[PDB]
Amino acid sequence: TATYAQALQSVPETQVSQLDNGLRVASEQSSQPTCTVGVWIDAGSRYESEKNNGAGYFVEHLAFKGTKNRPGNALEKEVESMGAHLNAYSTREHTAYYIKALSKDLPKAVELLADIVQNCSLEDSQIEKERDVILQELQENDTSMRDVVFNYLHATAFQGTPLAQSVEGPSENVRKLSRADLTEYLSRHYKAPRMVLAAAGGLEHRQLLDLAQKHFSGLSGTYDEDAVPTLSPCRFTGSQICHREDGLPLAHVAIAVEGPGWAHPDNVALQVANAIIGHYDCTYGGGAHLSSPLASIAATNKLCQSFQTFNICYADTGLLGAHFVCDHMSIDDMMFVLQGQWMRLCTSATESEVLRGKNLLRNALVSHLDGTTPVCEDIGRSLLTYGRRIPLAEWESRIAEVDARVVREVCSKYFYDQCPAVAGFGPIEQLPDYNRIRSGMFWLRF
Amino acid sequence: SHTDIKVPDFSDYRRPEVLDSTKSSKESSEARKGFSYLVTATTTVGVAY
Amino acid sequence: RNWVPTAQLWGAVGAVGLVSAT
Amino acid sequence: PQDLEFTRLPNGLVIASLENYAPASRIGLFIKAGSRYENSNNLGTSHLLRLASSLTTKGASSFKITRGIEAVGGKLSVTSTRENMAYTVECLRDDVDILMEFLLNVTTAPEFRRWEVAALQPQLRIDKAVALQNPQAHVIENLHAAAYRNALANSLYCPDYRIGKVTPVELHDYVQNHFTSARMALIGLGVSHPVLKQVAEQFLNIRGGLGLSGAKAKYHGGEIREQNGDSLVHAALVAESAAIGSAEANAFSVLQHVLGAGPHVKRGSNATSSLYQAVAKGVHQPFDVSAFNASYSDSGLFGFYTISQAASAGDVIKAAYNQVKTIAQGNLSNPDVQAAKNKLKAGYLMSVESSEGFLDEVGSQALAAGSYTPPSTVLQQIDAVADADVINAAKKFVSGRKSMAASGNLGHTPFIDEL
Amino acid sequence: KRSVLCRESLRGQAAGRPLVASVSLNVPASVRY
Repeated sequence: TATYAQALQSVPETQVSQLDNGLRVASEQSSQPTCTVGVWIDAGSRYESEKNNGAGYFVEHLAFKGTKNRPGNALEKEVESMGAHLNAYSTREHTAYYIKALSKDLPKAVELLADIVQNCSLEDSQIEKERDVILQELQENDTSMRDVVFNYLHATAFQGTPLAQSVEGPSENVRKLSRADLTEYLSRHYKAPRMVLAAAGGLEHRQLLDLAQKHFSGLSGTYDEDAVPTLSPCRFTGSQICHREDGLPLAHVAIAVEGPGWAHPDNVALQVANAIIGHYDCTYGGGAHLSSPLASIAATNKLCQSFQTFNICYADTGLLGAHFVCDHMSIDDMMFVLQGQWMRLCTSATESEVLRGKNLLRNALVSHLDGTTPVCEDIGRSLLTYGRRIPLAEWESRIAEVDARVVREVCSKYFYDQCPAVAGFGPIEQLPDYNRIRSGMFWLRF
Repeated sequence: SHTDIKVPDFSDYRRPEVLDSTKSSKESSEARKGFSYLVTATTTVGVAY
Repeated sequence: RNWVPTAQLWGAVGAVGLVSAT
Repeated sequence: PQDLEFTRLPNGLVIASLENYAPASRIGLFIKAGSRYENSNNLGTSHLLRLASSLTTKGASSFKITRGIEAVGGKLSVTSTRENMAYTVECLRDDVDILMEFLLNVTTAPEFRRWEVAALQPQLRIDKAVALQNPQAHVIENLHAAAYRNALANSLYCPDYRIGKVTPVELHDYVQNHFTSARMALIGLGVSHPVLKQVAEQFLNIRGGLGLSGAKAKYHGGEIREQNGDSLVHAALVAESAAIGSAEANAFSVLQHVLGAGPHVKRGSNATSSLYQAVAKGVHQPFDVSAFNASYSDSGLFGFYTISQAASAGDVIKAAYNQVKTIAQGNLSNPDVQAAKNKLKAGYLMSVESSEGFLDEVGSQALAAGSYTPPSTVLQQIDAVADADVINAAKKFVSGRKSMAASGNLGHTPFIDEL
Repeated sequence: KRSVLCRESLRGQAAGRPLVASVSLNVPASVRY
């Protein structure tokens, strides 16, 4: 026998350690066969200027095509013949390259990764081959209404800030982008302390730490003159950006109010509140018997195709709300039932309700951590986000502190009378007027 | 293509309190709701008379 | 829940309203 | 710390259990009914049953079942393939018992009510509609239908003309004949086996022999061709694979991998992929291609899958065939089979490095062999393949009755006689 | 529908035990290989 709690306390702690330059070394051990070593660099899309808006994102395409030590196909053929998989993902705040492999392959793994971060053989040919490809990718991104709409939400959420640009990077910059510029970018932002080299599975921390090629380090200040935040707040703006295209079949709306950064008591409590609203699809087996009254109502009344609440965590700001897809004739009822669930949450939360949304959160947050790659991520990212902590076991404690009053007062700070940030892509003709959305944030009636 | 989009300059229309490209508006706007609701409040109270 | 508090302010309002108004 | 524990009962149902360290436990009853279990008259029942898992059953109403699991933050997947039907159940360690009572009513006392089961019918169109947005799904389906004549050919998705027709008796029957003792395998990834077996023994004892459905295997080469207006065309070309869990089989998987092009690298292209190199040289700029490998209990299918443009269709299709023809003409040096193998072995472990993978892997063996082979032994078997062996199996594709399936503008897609 | 114009294509089906596995869950739903 063994019980949830117990389990929790019995999970393998994460070892954070540090190289002379500030290379961060984490790892969770399990002594099992495949490993997923990763380097989680944290200079993303929000450091890019207007020009280099998609500079990082470009580096990514180059990341795996050569290293002075491995021109051409070397990288890949090396990864392949081992049977390892190599992925690059880039956000607006975090770039990240990682390797999945057999646990005995660390030797060559970690050497490869480290090689990748630093030496990237980039010729005029590869730059001009990657331009054409990203211009094509942009063209394909436009085909995506989810993507197109969430970009919009950031743009308008954060008008006139560096964080509202498209990771992908503004079309034409790609054309223009000077070859020198990639350098400056990397040089300036790939310098840990920023980066963390994390990993999970069968490895011994000890070795990891040791195995980190100590080759180049942060070329930065020792005093406060660095102190000028590179992470300067981004100004919060409650606008809408409506982009009508009656030629498209369905409607995409992203509504969110601004939230807190990565680190905050209120930020787990929010999750438990989104637990309650939920997330629903054309294919959910429970339709009408779902417990989230939003779900139930679109299930029952064919009100929507798919909706999903989200909490987009950033340093200086956030994005928090729902997103729904639906017919052109359904936009307003969807908007009604949604905001209505928000409001009823900050004024009428019941202990039963919060209690269920609590538990859900536990599970979402345990189940994601199944597997080596997920666990890597948690570790890597978790150290630029929340710093070095591994709050995993605390969670259940923190999660457990939620009496429904907690969930309700937390909820009202962000939602109640806050100006929502709205974005949709036609047919939006029925999408509420900004003033209607707004008064949808208080409760006189409706 | 959809990325060459830029939200217009709103500086002219916005105000004092929330005009800071690089700073929080959350510790600004608290009042900015209160002034506007203050006008309502008054309006209502006068009209009541 | 929040109804008592809110019903209490709503009861206040009606009261003072009559009192004064009337 | 404790390894799994299989147990075959008097009934013939297998059960396993690993008390893991972590906070997540998932049960998952695998019943042996696939899609291959229906007939001309039954087609589409598997599918509706799969979508039918939260309807009223003897001890639990559809409301209680749904709300129940929600109360606790639990999942209930119902998954199925052409051979089997995995009903999965995930939840927290403390709630297994509330959940397992759910899994038992859903599987053992389903009550298909005329009104509840009609209400669902529509759902089949919606489901099918979404699944048929990936050309892979219609082609891959149409491949099975063409290469098989009777059993494995019947797809996973209800036929358009049978949707509203799938009556309650049908689902009853299908449960009673196929969801039985001999065909099941309980699996836990964080349960007590002593307590699991008690429960097993109390709730899973029902009789039913195989193929009250019409079990049997057969391979017939055919082509099924779907014209579209889409710029891209997908085709598959496949011959009878080796059977499940046998040497030949295993030899195929190895060879599959020598050509097999499932990018290991993001934004990366394969240097290792022979098909890709070969195809790529006689091919245009834009194009993608991969070896296809499918093994089931009584048959298999092995060959490749192309995605070309209108006019390149043929060039890419024959390019890939020609290169697989090279391996059957003998041409294949040792360096490439070891790589392949390591590729495979790395793959299988990663496949199992996850609870949900592990549980599948275990439940699957349960239904094929009768126990759980450990990873190590598995790794040994793949290794035993002979460099030649691969060649030999390859010789078989080339000299094995073809069966192909495409989708798109097909003015440039070889027919059987074309290749 | 998502545009399939570039090199990016990498979809083709072949896993170990499972092949063309379609899942319908009470919450999520999908189509794998």
